[PDB]
Amino acid sequence: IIPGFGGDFNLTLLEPVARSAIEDLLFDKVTIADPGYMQGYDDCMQQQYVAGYKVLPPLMDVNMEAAYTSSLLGSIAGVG
Amino acid sequence: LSLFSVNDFTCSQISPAAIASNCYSSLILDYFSYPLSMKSDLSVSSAGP
Amino acid sequence: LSLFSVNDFTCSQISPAAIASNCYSSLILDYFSYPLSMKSDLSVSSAGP
Amino acid sequence: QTGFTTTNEAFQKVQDAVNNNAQALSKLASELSNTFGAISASIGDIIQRL
Amino acid sequence: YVDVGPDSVKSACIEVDIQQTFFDKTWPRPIDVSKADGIIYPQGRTYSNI
Amino acid sequence: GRGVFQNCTAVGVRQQRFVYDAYQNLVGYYSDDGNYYCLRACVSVPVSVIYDKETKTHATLFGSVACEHISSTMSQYSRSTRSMLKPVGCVLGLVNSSLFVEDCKLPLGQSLCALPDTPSTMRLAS
Amino acid sequence: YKLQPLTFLLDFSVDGYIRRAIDCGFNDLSQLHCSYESFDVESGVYSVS
Repeated sequence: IIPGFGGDFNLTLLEPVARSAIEDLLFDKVTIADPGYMQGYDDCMQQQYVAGYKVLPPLMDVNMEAAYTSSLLGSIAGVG
Repeated sequence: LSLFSVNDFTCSQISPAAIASNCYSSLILDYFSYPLSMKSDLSVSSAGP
Repeated sequence: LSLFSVNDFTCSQISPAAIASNCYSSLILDYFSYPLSMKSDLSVSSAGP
Repeated sequence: QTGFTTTNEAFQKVQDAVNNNAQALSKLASELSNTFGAISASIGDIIQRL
Repeated sequence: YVDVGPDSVKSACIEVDIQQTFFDKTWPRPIDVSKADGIIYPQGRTYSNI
Repeated sequence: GRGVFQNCTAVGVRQQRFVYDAYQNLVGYYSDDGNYYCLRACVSVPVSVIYDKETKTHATLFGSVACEHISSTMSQYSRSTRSMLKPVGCVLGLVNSSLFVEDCKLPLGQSLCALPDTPSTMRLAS
Repeated sequence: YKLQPLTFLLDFSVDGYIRRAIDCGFNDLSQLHCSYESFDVESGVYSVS
């Protein structure tokens, strides 16, 4: 990834470095229903899910997911 | 009911008020002499002789 | 319960042991004269009138 | 970038997916529970009232 | 079981004049749900912002 | 009912001593007669069995966070295996399995979380 | 004003007083508010009984 991508083709999808600003904007705009990863039980004690169903983890880190998007962003021009 | 004094009145699967005032396609009735001393035998749940 | 011997004890929708120790909004008590012959007739709901 | 609110149908679809999982999970189980219980509907008053 | 006030002693009761037309004045005051007019609070429990 | 009370802002008319939230569950407002104290529901930790058949090694897992408060063989938690229980860096849970997770390791393995990967030889790949 | 058995949507504030309520039988809109359990409902065309 290079900060300058296009000749006056201002691209804002640059990752600030992972978590691209457009990706961050949609996640912030959408309701943050589940901030309970990495802090769920402490939060359960501050204000483990009711009784029974327990939300399982995603299996992919937003950083690894960002790395997959980063590979796609770099690949755009070569396949183009 | 007026003709004979009733020792007991019990209706099953129907209301006593409903049996007095309901519309039924057909009425079937049986009259017989049954002793007061033996009333337990004539019960659907029980199996008396 | 110790003060009065109970000829018939029936508890509906509640445990007999629970009534003594349960905590609730309000206590309701009723008293009346009942015949032993009509003790069987008396019920929360009965076919008999 | 400026318009990512109700105007964007796809953003509404993302919100619908988040709402669908939550309603089918936490809301559905909690509402269904207590509905089938005649008395306490949770502990069931096994020794408390029965 | 009357108590506090003595009763059954009076010389006479005051004469009463009744005129319906004077009392017939129209001032309508309909119940409003939005203002919660005449609405009993649930006796079982008080509630939060729900 | 099981309850935990912490200082909270006063809410409710105060005519009734109980506040409920659209359910039979009770917010338990004003548990103290003197001051308002919000009640809490029963709190529990989930357990997940990480098992490899050929290795025949079993591991214990917890949900979201266990490093900050929960401890191994805690007196507070009544049921583990329903008989006996069964110290690592904080992640999705405080795994009974140790060794810890190396920063770089083979991606392929038993499913687990965003970064943890389960191998066989107990080990915690990334 | 006479009292009649009725189902009413009730709004409780942080103070806990019932600032607003819905009759739920007065008109089609009141029934719609009860269905969604919300004073405000999304704009649209809704069937009524």
